[PDB]
Amino acid sequence: GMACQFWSCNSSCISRGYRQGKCWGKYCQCY
Repeated sequence: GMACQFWSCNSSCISRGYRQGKCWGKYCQCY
């Protein structure tokens, strides 16, 4: 599955300016 929603975390982080957004058991950290 996924711990944080792809269609939210990618579309958030790339709008803010990052290459990707991923889950870590804590929060959608952009990088």
